Amino acid sequence: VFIFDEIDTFAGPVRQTLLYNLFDMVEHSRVPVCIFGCTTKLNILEYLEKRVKSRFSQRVIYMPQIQNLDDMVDAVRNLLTVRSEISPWVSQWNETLEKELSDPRS
Amino acid sequence: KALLQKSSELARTAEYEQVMNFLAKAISEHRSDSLYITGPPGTGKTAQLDMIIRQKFQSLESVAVTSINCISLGEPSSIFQKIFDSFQDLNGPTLQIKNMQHLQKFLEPYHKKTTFVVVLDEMDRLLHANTSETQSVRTILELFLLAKLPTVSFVLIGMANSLDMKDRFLSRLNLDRGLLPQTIVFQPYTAEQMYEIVIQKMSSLPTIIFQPMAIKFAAKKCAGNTGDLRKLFDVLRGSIEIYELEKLNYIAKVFSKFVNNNSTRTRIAKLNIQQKLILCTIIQSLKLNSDATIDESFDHYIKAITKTDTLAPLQRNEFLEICTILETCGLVSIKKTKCKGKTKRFVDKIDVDLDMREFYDEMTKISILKPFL
Amino acid sequence: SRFENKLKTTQKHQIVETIFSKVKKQLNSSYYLPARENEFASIYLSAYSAIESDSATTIYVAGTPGVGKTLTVREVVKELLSSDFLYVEINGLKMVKPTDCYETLWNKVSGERLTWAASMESLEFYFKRVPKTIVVLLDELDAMVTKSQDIMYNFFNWTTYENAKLIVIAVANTMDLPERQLGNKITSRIGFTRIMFTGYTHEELKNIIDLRLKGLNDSFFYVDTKTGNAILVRKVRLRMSADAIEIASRKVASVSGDARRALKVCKRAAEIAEKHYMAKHGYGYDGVQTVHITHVMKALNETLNSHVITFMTRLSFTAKLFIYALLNLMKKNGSQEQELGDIVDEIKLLIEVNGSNKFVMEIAKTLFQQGSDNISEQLRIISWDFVLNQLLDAGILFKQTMKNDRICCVKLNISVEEAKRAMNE
Amino acid sequence: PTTKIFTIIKKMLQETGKNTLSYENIVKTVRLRGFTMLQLSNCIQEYSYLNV
Ligand SMILES: Nc1ncnc2c1ncn2[C@@H]1O[C@H](COP(=O)(O)OP(=O)(O)OP(O)(O)=S)[C@@H](O)[C@H]1O
Ligand SMILES: Nc1ncnc2c1ncn2[C@@H]1O[C@H](COP(=O)(O)OP(=O)(O)OP(O)(O)=S)[C@@H](O)[C@H]1O
Repeated sequence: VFIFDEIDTFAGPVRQTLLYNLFDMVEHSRVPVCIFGCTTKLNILEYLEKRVKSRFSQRVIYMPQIQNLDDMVDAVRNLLTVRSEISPWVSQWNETLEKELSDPRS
Repeated sequence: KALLQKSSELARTAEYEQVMNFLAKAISEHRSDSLYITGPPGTGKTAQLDMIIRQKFQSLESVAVTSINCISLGEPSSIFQKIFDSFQDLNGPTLQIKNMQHLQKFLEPYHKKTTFVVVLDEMDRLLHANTSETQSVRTILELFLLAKLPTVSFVLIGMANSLDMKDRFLSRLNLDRGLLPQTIVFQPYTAEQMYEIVIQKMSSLPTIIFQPMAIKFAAKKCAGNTGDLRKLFDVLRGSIEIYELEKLNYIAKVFSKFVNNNSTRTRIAKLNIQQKLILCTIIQSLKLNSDATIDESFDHYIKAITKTDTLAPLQRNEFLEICTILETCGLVSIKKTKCKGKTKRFVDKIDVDLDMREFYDEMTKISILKPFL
Repeated sequence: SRFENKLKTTQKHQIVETIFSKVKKQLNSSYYLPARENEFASIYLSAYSAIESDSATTIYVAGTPGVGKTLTVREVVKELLSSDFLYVEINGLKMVKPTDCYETLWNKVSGERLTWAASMESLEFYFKRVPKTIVVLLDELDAMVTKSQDIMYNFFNWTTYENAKLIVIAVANTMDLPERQLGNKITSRIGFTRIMFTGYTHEELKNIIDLRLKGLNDSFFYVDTKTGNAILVRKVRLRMSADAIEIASRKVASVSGDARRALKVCKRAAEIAEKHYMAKHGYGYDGVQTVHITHVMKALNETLNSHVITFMTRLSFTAKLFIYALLNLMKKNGSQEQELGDIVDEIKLLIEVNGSNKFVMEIAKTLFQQGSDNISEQLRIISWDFVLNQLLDAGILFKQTMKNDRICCVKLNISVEEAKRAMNE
Repeated sequence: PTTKIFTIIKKMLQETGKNTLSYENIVKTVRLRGFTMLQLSNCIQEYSYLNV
């Protein structure tokens, strides 16, 4: 498994060699591989040239965002709530959290 | 039928008669004429001198005259190293091959006092090397100086493509100095000396080579822009396999590869009528002769399609794919040009190989682009 | 060679070979050709003559990537092993420095390792001295041309020696390459063979798919109903609708004519039906099946459709507040490139030109302080460095570098109309 | 409202696989469904961007 952070900087103008070798390893190698590019430059596909993009399997996946106000409210509830029993305070602590969270005027 | 044409693909020239006059002292062991042999490219000129020296060495007295190719040096030392390789000896090499005066000590022979002439092959790599009046012209200057007192002189035979090199010489050197004067050129042989060598290179003759007047026809209608008729027989050797594949026919096959899409096959590239619309959209953005982005084109594409409602406005992502359909046929090229704000940042500037004269014919047949013009 | 013995491990716990697993095994891009059938001979008959006659020639082929020129010349030499040569894949892009290919050649004649200087001396010493057979592939020639053409002159000057036992095969990106990058002195040595490779056509793009689908199209699998494992309890079949394969062909031949792009869009569309089949029954990982036309409709569109429009409407408020200010200056001035201080000048002004609407006031409270009437009176807005950094690394915006944080110019990077259009939501 | 109508075209493309420019027997399966002659008229021009 390949883990690539900031694969856009490898996608420079001049050489692009290292991308070209791993993407051809998809095509021919008996060793099963998988490549994982992580970046933040959105239109990553135009940054590549022609001969590398044809090696590429073209499948990108966009990462989601918090699209509604209710979503992160649901997230912070799952974030702060403890579910496993450790402390005597826990059952008291869990209902204090949501009571602040359920009230929209809190 | 193969072995007659298996052998097809492989003193002799009427330019060798010139150079024996130019080497008139090379059989009397004296210093010959002053040899700076130039030429327009492809004219056989690399192998031309190689034909002479190989005929010289196979003919010729102690025999040692060496020739080295100036390709991978960029620097005038190891040429004087390679003349030492015909000696098969051992010495202190570095100082003797570096300075002008250090070459002079190297020119005292050992066995029988046969004079030496060097041959500098492909001198234009050092001519068209690093900056002229600093190193390379000085390198040119230092080699052509033959003021040595005995007749054992390092006679140069150097070669070049483009004929600017004589005017590059300093006015002292152009005062009849060294190997200068005989600027022996070689005009490209139309058919009148090169084809006849092909005749004698058909010593082993098959029955059906083909009609040799068509070979004469091949020579006459290649001599517009050419220099190498064996290589232009190597395009006959490809068409001679065409008559083997099918168990100037090929120049006809190769030019229609190049002439078309502007006259006829433009509409072949744009079977989509929207591809006809997007092709005129590029040229309307070319009024602002700027870095024609895929966005500024998309800017003029939307603001016109809202006025005339010929189609719905499509996506930028669709606009990405459709202009690449225009790309692979060879009409418009895309390059990542320069904008220098943060880093060397690459916006894409396009360029079209069509003219408005070859545009206006193919749009008056379609009155749906006529709103757009 | 060595370590492939060490790349093997033992415990392989019975991986489920489902219905669409055996498709992707042959839909792998590895394993006579229909499309470039006769041009294979045009290479080979150009190559067969020089091979069995001990000469030195040059063969120049061009074309867009995805047309088989990586493939076809491998099929040339492959049959030739049956009937004197040393095969080398001198790739251009697989060389780190351009001179490093010189090391390979001198390595691949005797087995020695010197520098690129010392190799090409003995290479030149080889190519004009040996009494009398080398096949070399100079792939992706855009890489090895870049510096000063001194490398490229060597690779064809070796061909000129009549005593040179070498056969070169150049494969480029464009036919134009010895006319817009090289000199004419190289262009004399390149010859005028110039075998052009076009794209593929959509009829042949059907004829390339079924070569992978030879023994598996409309065939039968043996399946247990409990695990989803398929074997070449039911005995099920799986069919491929050829019209959807056709509409895959009529697009890829239209835009690119690329043989990887045709296979991979079928490969992407194959796994869409894989997860929907796993969704309905859940066999995990431990009557008659098909692939609809609706799969390749999505996956071909999945090559096209974006998200920056969906990204922009799912951004923050002050992000959408930022761009709406930025288009306001671009229609005020018509200069498409505005100074950064004027934007901060505008977002101040775009507060009070709207009325005293309490939503704007609940914005304007929050826009300059996170509540907390203690700490207030902020000049520029809250997280203004943050959203401008967030719009920068997203690729939507672009900002030139200056230590002045007022007169540094800002330029848009996507089309401003779609920025105007996505703002409307 | 337009994802389905591509597939009835695919049912024709199953039948003969013809990309005709003007229609008399493609439109005949549309009027029995509920959509007018104008909606399909736009569908001719916009699927030209699909090169089908
Ligand atoms: N008149 C000729 N006689 C014998 N062989 C010839 C003749 N003309 C051409 N050839 C051969 O065909 C080749 C074509 O010439 P090129 O080598 O391509 O050009 P050139 O010899 O490099 O001269 P340049 O381009 O100015 S360096 C020669 O090298 C010879 O092998
Ligand atoms: N006619 C064909 N028959 C069978 N498989 C093919 C055919 N054409 C291409 N392929 C496959 O598709 C792949 C595409 O690679 P190629 O087209 O050979 O490379 P390419 O055209 O040189 O593109 P490059 O290497 O980036 S310049 C091949 O490796 C084969 O697996």
